[PDB]
Amino acid sequence: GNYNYLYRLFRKSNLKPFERDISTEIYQAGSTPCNGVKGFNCYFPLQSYG
Amino acid sequence: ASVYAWNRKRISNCVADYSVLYNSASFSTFKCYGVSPTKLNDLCFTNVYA
Repeated sequence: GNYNYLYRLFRKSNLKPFERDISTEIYQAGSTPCNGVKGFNCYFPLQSYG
Repeated sequence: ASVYAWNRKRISNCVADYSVLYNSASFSTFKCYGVSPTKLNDLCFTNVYA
């Protein structure tokens, strides 16, 4: 895989017309304030197409 | 079951809570494909199978 190209999987709000947000902070899927938790209730937001 | 003869059950005629499942921290693995686990409590289908 060429990993250099990646997309945001999820966000608490979807984009407005040409809205831009480059923040890579851990995505929150539930009641957990994530503080570095990954894989359950919280996740790393970028996924490579590889 | 032994996985060559994996268990099958028709799920139908019932509401399926997925929130208890994505909340079930005892799952060493819990993953979804084509759809988000958070969306499932809005979705509808003819059948599901376990």
